[PDB]
Amino acid sequence: MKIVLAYSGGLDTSIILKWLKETYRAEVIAFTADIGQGEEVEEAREKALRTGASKAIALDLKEEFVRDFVFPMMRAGAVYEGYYLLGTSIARPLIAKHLVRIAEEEGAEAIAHGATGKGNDQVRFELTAYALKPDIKVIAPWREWSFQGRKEMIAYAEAHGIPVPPYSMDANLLHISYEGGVLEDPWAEPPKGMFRMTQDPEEAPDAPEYVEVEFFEGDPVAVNGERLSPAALLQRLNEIGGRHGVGRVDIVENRFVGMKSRGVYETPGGTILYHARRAVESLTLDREVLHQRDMLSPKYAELVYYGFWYAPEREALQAYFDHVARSVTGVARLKLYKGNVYVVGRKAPKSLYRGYDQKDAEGFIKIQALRLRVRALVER
Amino acid sequence: MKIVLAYSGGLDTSIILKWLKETYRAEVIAFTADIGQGEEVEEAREKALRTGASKAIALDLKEEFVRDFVFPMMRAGAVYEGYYLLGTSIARPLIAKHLVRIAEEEGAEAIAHGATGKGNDQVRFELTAYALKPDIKVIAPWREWSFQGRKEMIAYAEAHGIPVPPYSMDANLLHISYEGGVLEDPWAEPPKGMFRMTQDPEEAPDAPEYVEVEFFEGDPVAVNGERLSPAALLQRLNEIGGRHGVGRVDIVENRFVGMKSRGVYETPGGTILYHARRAVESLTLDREVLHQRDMLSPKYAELVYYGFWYAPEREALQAYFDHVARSVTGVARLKLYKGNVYVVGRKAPKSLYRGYDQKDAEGFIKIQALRLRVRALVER
Amino acid sequence: MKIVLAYSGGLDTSIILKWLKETYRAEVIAFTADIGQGEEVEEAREKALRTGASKAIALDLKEEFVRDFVFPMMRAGAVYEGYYLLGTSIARPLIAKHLVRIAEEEGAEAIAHGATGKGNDQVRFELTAYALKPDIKVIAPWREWSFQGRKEMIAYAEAHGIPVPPYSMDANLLHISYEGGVLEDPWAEPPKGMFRMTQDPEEAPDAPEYVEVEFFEGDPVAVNGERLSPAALLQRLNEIGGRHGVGRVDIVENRFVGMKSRGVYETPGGTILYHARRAVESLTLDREVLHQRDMLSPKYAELVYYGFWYAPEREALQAYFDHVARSVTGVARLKLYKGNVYVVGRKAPKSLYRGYDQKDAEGFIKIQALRLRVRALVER
Amino acid sequence: MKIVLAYSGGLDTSIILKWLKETYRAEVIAFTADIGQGEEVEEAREKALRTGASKAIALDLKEEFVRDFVFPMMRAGAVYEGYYLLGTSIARPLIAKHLVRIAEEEGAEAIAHGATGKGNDQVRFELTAYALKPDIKVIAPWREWSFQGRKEMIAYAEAHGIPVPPYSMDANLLHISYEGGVLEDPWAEPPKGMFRMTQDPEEAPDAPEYVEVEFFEGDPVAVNGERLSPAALLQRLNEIGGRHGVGRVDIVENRFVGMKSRGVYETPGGTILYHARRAVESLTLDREVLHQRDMLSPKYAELVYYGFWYAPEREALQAYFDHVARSVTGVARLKLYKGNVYVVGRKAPKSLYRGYDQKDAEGFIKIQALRLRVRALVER
Ligand SMILES: Nc1ncnc2c1ncn2[C@@H]1O[C@H](COP(=O)(O)OP(=O)(O)OP(=O)(O)O)[C@@H](O)[C@H]1O
Ligand SMILES: Nc1ncnc2c1ncn2[C@@H]1O[C@H](COP(=O)(O)OP(=O)(O)OP(=O)(O)O)[C@@H](O)[C@H]1O
Ligand SMILES: Nc1ncnc2c1ncn2[C@@H]1O[C@H](COP(=O)(O)OP(=O)(O)OP(=O)(O)O)[C@@H](O)[C@H]1O
Ligand SMILES: Nc1ncnc2c1ncn2[C@@H]1O[C@H](COP(=O)(O)OP(=O)(O)OP(=O)(O)O)[C@@H](O)[C@H]1O
Ligand SMILES: NC(=O)NCCC[C@H](N)C(=O)O
Ligand SMILES: NC(=O)NCCC[C@H](N)C(=O)O
Ligand SMILES: NC(=O)NCCC[C@H](N)C(=O)O
Ligand SMILES: NC(=O)NCCC[C@H](N)C(=O)O
Repeated sequence: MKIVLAYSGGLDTSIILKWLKETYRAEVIAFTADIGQGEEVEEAREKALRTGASKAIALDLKEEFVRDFVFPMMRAGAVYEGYYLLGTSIARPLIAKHLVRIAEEEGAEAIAHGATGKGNDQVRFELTAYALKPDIKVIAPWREWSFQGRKEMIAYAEAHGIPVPPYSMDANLLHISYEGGVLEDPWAEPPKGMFRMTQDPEEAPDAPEYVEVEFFEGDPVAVNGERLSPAALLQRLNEIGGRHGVGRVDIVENRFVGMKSRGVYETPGGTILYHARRAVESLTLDREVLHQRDMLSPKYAELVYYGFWYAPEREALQAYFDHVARSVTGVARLKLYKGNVYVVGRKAPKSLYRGYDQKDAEGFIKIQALRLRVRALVER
Repeated sequence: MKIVLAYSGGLDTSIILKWLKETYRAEVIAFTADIGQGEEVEEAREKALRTGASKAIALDLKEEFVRDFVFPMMRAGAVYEGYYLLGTSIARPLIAKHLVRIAEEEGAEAIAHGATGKGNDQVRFELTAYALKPDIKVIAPWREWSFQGRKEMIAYAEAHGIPVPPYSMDANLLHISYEGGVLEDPWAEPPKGMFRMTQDPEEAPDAPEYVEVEFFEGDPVAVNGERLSPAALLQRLNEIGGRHGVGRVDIVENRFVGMKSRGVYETPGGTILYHARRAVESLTLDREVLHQRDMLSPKYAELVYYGFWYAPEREALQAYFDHVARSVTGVARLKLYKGNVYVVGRKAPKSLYRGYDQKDAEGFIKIQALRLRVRALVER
Repeated sequence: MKIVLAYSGGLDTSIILKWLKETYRAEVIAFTADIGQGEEVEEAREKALRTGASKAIALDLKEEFVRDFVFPMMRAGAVYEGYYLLGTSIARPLIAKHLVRIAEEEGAEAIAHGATGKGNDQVRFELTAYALKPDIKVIAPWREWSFQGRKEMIAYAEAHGIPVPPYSMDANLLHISYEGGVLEDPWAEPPKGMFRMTQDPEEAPDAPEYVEVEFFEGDPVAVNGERLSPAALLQRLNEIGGRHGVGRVDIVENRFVGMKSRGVYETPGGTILYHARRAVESLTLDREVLHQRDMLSPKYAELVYYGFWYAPEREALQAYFDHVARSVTGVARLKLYKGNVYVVGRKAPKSLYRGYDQKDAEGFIKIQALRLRVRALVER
Repeated sequence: MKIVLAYSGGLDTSIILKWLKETYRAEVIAFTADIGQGEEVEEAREKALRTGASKAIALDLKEEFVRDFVFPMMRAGAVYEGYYLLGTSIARPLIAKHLVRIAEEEGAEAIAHGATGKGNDQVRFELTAYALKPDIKVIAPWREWSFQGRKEMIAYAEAHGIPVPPYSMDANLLHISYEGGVLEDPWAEPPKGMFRMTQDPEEAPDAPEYVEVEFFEGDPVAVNGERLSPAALLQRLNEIGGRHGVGRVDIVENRFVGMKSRGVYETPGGTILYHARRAVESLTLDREVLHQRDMLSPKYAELVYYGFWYAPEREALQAYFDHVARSVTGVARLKLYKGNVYVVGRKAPKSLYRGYDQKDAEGFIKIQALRLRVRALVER
């Protein structure tokens, strides 16, 4: 029996790698993906072999991540419950996509991951796994094992000889998520010095910085005049935005599994792109088209959040969003200053921003008022 | 004949007052409403009697404004095209309401306003008027007079003897709007020194300032532990937020009367209220209720923007929003720092934030995955 | 230990009654509700005692059913996937509501039902049970026992002295549902003679029959001038509509558990009410209100279909629908002929059916066209 | 000056042809389109010449009408206010599209139509005209001339040699609309013998007729195994459906010009297609996709009704609808009987109508119920 494990290289997925061998007595193919977490994946790969993997694979997926997941999602203007830019949500589908690919390649009947039974990630990994390969089997150790505590796990790690040691965090090219630990108290401000991707505003440059982003057909293609690949462009904007401490949000969100959760996120580049896109949309999108698109954005967002990426509903909405986004061509000029991003200008080759006279407006008004007057009259 | 004129005490409404007497040779009742424009409305009222007003009326409407218009709208989470908090939009209905009432009290056959024939305001004034009194006669001088240019208009004023004097402004308790003139070029950053209600971010306190807002069944009832009437509360928050440069928006919006327009808005208190409300909602609203409310907010927003306040569709949606808002009770703790508003804490007496067995998750996932698996299998 | 069992009197629930006694060594309190199934509930209540219940309860819940469940649902214009009037769906919450109440009165820690683990009803029963009493225990034998087929179940029943008597059925005052067996092949027309509540259209009266239905504030209060209570009103319309073969539907629907199912439904009275309601709405509801309402109806229908009746989302939407329905006052006149229902007339005290001239229309047109013209000019 | 007139051949457009020549001192190019009104278009073309047209064009647009307007609309499941299949609405854009093309080829600066200044058609003609050719000049005689009565118009007609001859009618391949006159009283049943496209159910065959409709990729491509072009197919279904009196609707609709009107429509073929489509969709569309699609259909319907065909909103939604519709491939089997259309069967090559055990179902319920249980416990 072979099991392809989504291995990140930490203590848990290492314990899980051992656990899978003892519990199933199968070969465990470890897979580590580079999506910008800031770790050297080749290390995790070698640690995977050391830990017992029969085969470890490491792939650089930054470009695929931004090009085929982050960008399509951004075109839709996806935002979960007012503030979440879905940094972790869009990454999972990519990983799962590879786990199943590798499994079909290695002749592995199952895949495994270390997401807990209480979170959203388990749903994301599995819904995409089953959607891509219905016959695939999934193993989620967190839902199957007996450990009754952190302590038991560390011990178990030593029993097997695995290197060992306030909040949990997930980091990739789009953002860094922080939650759990002291963050569980919604009334408690995140601890000083917690953020890693964005410099702290109180320490950000005293002078504003200006940045311009060019969009071609729904996707950002250049920064300050320099053409950049999708992954390179996201990186560039994280640097510029991070320096100014841009893209910080603190929210209590609704998980798909049923309960609320306190989350803190930093999305510098993505936050710049969010506003840059709308700034350009303000000149290139028709009024009614925009209004309809914005009322659908929330649904698309919850789809992505729940894990329905490789689902027909999301791909259907995607057809609408891409169609609208095809017109988003132009440039946004933004001003960054201590945690804040201010749009200060925008231009577009086909801006709709430049017919009728005074009388016309009066007729428009009369026709629009008709039903309200009949209403009042009837209420007589 | 009698004509009730929404008189703001400015050049144009003064010109309009003379134009009304000279043209219709009717009795002109001037009406100035104090909605927080920061003008000694009493001056306006005297200046009107001194401009030919057969009777001038001034009313302090700050409380009614915030209580009967701003709060119901905030309760719904109204945001036009992603950034506009509708500062000017919700104020017009209030004015037209009184215009019509006064007209009925003074036995006047018609009312008048000085909104131009190219804007949204004329629609807001007139839809309100027609909805409240279908038989009302409306006179919009900007659509009826021959004046071309202001050089001309200045002449006419100087003529009848009427005091005479970069962008246009509209101010009230909720915000200050800037548009036109130097603002018409979408690529041009607004001019240094334009903002009046907010302190320039760069000139804002070097130390962050925390503020708490208490909501009771949808509405803000206190700040930093001090109970404050609707108007006093918005005022208090404008002061606190203004000093930090909070609530600045720069957008190119879609007008109802035809095309696009570049607008700049500062809504310090409202911006704080927007984030505070959502912070309290994150603990008191059900997931599915929230996702539905947010998908309807945009529609409510354009209704307000277009001028459909006293309209059946808006009042119907209001029933949905008021129902949901009734549960929003708690306190939000926010951190203000150089133009930004950060939520750092929230609490609620009836918080839904805390029967959970992880294996249940797997069953949840399998059922959710079914339709996806069938789909893939059929794709064979 | 006591268990409140939803006992319908058939073979399965009788077998379930025995099963629960032995399996849980619990005292079983049977509950049978009269919701218009057309059976003598008292005979079910007696059989329960014969079968072993420590107590048997039987209540006439037809009035509460139509008044507190069917009527509120109809006000919403609820239709699942274009045709399903939700006859079985809105009935389930009412049964469960009583199980929990009785359980509360008898000091029972659990409730049980005979819905299978493959369909929608189990979800409905339990979601309402959990929502009304969060700590109640539920027992669904179909998900807990291991019978390997009817054969074995008959034997089990015979063993306990439980009398043992092409498709499945569910009937109540709203409709009769048929599915399973012969009906599983979606390409096969239902067998002749299957329908019970409605006359075969080919056998309906050669003369059409006119009927008038009066609505007061969103609810039907009279038929042909005779004031009738909710339950009696549905009954009357079932008679009149049934005699003409009205209300027959044949569809393949999407289940909440994840698959597709072929269902046939007859809803004579409800189908007449559906068209009668819209007929009265056509004179009493505002255009924009109606359009917003119809776009929310489907969401509401799926909530009902899924089982989220006692859920905050459904209650919220209800506030909107009720607000709108309050204007539906008037009379609908329909013509019934061989399977079809034809609206033939309508009237209302506050009808909005019968303030501008031709010139006004041109202005309306010019303004609505502006954005379209700009778009075309930019396309050049 | 050259004016391209939408010439129907009747009295008013003949009067208009003369009116235009003398009023604008221009030559008139008459355009008559055959869209299935059951008229001899060449007779209208020749009558135009006799009336003074400098050139008369007559085109058979039946295939284009159904292929490029009706089908796209049906693919979206478009239905206005519950019953209107938009028979007249989708035909208007097609007419105007040709008026603009002819004006362009003929060097005409303007186009003219005979729609009155108080209806919906004027908006449809002009919105598409301006959208396709922004600088085109539109002349609508009804909003411009001074005729003050029918009598004066007849005298004018006779003066110019134009031959002169209960409700009004509009007929094309999709339907026949009836409104005005005796039909203006919403409480009055339409007069006997009014219908023309459909036989009265009272006179329809005693034997029901089965009909099969094959859908390829969202569009109907065959009837009873016979491959038919769009127009030939709609025609065929009108014959079959008409013989059975199928597709009659009687509604009071909300006009775009702000008021209500009583309309009676017979859409035999379109009605069969409506149900046929949903029958095939019941096996080919995913649950979530269908639900989203049905919530957007009404919006698309109002767009078509108001006249926003060649508009960005409609084309953006169309991208969504066409995406979904692409999966609609299969055959629908319906039973026609005295006014009714019954779906009795459906099949599809990629039917999603054929993965979990009861245990899975329990986990699903538990998770789905969590938030509801938390809500209940909090309410205490
Ligand atoms: N870079 C990555 N490559 C492959 N799989 C990953 C990666 N990041 C996360 N995952 C998958 O997501 C699941 C993990 O979660 P989280 O990201 O919450 O784990 P950790 O607890 O942060 O890391 P570790 O489990 O290694 O200690 C993992 O068990 C793994 O299957
Ligand atoms: N406080 C107020 N009371 C009554 N009417 C007002 C008030 N503020 C604005 N209005 C109405 O709105 C129309 C004005 O717009 P705006 O406020 O944009 O006008 P202005 O052109 O800035 O001022 P003015 O017309 O006095 O020179 C006015 O002409 C007036 O009829
Ligand atoms: N009138 C009713 N009163 C109480 N519970 C009912 C009633 N009708 C249905 N139920 C509940 O719904 C579950 C049943 O489903 P259905 O109605 O599909 O069952 P059956 O299989 O038709 O009947 P039986 O279980 O008696 O053989 C039942 O087992 C019962 O728990
Ligand atoms: N088949 C057609 N070809 C060209 N234009 C048409 C056609 N049908 C309708 N129209 C246009 O739509 C406008 C008409 O409406 P309607 O069809 O309601 O007019 P009528 O009143 O029936 O005909 P007439 O104007 O000849 O008296 C017409 O005046 C004409 O300009
Ligand atoms: N620190 C974390 O483990 N966060 C992972 C992302 C969780 C986030 N609330 C999400 O659902 O996307
Ligand atoms: N500065 C102004 O005169 N603003 C008037 C209000 C315009 C604003 N864009 C609105 O439509 O509400
Ligand atoms: N005959 C039946 O067993 N039907 C029970 C109701 C099923 C129906 N399709 C529903 O889901 O409500
Ligand atoms: N008989 C007619 O003149 N009807 C033309 C169609 C009008 C219909 N109410 C519509 O607006 O589509």
